[PDB]
Amino acid sequence: KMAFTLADRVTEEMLADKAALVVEVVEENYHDAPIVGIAVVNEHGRFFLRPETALADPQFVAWLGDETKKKSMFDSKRAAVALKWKGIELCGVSFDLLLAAYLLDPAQGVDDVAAAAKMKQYEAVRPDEAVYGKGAKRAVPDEPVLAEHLVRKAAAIWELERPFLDELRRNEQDRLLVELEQPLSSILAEMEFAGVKVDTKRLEQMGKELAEQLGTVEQRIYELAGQEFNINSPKQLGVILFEKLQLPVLKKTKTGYSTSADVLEKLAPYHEIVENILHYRQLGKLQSTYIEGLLKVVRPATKKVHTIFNQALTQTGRLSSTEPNLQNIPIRLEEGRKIRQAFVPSESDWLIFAADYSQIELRVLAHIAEDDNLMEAFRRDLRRQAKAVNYGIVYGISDYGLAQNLNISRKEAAEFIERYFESFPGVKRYMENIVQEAKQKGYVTTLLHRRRYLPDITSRNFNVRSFAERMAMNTPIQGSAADIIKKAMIDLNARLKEERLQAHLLLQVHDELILEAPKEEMERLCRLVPEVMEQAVTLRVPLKVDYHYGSTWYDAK
DNA sequence: CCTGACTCC
DNA sequence: ATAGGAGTCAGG
Ligand SMILES: Nc1ccn([C@H]2C[C@H](O)[C@@H](COP(=O)(O)OP(=O)(O)OP(=O)(O)O)O2)c(=O)n1
Ligand SMILES: Nc1ccn([C@H]2C[C@H](O)[C@@H](COP(=O)(O)OP(=O)(O)OP(=O)(O)O)O2)c(=O)n1
Ligand SMILES: [Mn+2]
Repeated sequence: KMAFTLADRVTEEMLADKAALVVEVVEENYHDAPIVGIAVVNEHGRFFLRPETALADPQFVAWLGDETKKKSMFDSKRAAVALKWKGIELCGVSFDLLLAAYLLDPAQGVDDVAAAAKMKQYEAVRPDEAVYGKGAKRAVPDEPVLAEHLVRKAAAIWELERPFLDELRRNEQDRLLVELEQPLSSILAEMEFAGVKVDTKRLEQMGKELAEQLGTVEQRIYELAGQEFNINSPKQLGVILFEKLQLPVLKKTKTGYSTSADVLEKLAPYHEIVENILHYRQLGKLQSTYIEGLLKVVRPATKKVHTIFNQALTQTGRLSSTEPNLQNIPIRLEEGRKIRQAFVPSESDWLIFAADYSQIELRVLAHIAEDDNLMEAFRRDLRRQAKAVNYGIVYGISDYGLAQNLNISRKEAAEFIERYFESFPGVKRYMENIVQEAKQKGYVTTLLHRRRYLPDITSRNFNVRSFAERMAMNTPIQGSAADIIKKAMIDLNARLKEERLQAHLLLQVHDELILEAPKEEMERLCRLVPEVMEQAVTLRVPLKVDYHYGSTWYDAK
């Protein structure tokens, strides 16, 4: 039904200057993962190649690394990184079907070729899950079955390129793919493969001291409670707090009494056990996640951790970070912040450099809402609890939420919101207009033409409709800020390279960039990094970047 | 596997 | 009813 050559050796007709290429890595975490199969589709035909054969072939390897030999792929970053671990360089990726699908509509959650193919009623390819199976049942099938699947995926990519590119052009999103997301993919691949070095000696010492403190807090809690119980079970905790100790029930969820941090905080005037419990649950998360969980994913020989930045997941155009997540390392409490002392440069006499956008989404909003008062404050170039309120309000917090938030009266909360929109009447207008626009069009868009569809926005159900309306208010701002830092990464890399600096990116944290570099390059970076980030886009307001460097991530403040 | 914790932006 | 976007963990 689909002819292909199950090849024993690489031939010339496989090395054309345009091809759909499949380099199959079946493990979800592709760092140092096996490549199980290769497929090439071009004008000359369809081929399957065994990886041990192809990857040890000097012409095939040469062809992968040749930028002028153009490849169309699905999830090229997965392939590029897996190939780096195999010591092979991949260049010339001209079309990425995953990223194409993602821009057309991030809600499809497209995560295999079959799911992208569905968008264009192309069905001559199976889903990966159907071929490999699930969980403990997962496995690479017999070679002829595997070969047909990889070929069918290459065929699908080969025939789907033009239809996807055609639709992107119609949406005015083709430049967003080719000039932004695709180049970013290569940059992210570099960061992931580079990894971040960890001071395991220090992290393990922190872990030993944390275990002692946990024990102390745990016993204190039992004493206060008059009983032992599992503090980490909201159910058992609920019984202690609301049945044994008879504290007021302020909130319930579908499964029982709430013990959220917000609720516990409000119960502080009733019993001191709630403050101990909050402390215990912080310490316990530090241990389970940022000591134990982090140590489990350190590569022992190099002491490096290699995250995967998911570039086609969030509904707003942000990245996410997994296994481990390096975008949520503690910072707000000194006790947790000390985890950052364990993230260190990968070479001696190198340093960590961290730069952060000031008030990014408020500046973006000022530009898009063209609010004179707000654009004014930033032209005059004018706290953690305040920041949360600022963003709360512009993004549609209610009087109830703000009151519960600042533990103030609802009346007072409602007044505050009213005066906030008086200080910034353009913002208010922008938010009423953007909702009406979303209702009329069925989607909202960002500065660089990223899109999010909101089919729920005219629901008759109040809850459903309201959530969609708040997405209409937030997505263009959060998403526009995502566009800006992404452009900034691309320009920064180019500027680092031409100036032949050794500095390279390690992490992006939504509106921060983290690099490491030889100590000699700090003065140069102090100028180069903020300049490029600030000049990424030009808005009606200024972009402002704060920066710091130090011996460890902790000290880069 | 889901829920409800803690963590970040 | 009750700002938005994320991931990992232990418990059940
Ligand atoms: N074919 C296109 C055209 C534009 N864009 C994206 C990337 C551009 O940086 C952004 C802005 O496009 P232009 O500045 O070229 O056009 P406008 O100035 O008119 O912007 P807009 O159409 O949003 O008003 O939109 C795109 O992805 N593909
Ligand atoms: N509670 C929060 C925190 C952050 N963000 C979003 C908006 C922020 O602008 C962006 C970046 O987070 P920051 O903490 O860096 O916020 P700022 O850039 O506004 O402040 P700063 O000047 O301190 O960097 O993420 C948000 O929506 N809600
Ligand atoms: Mn910032």
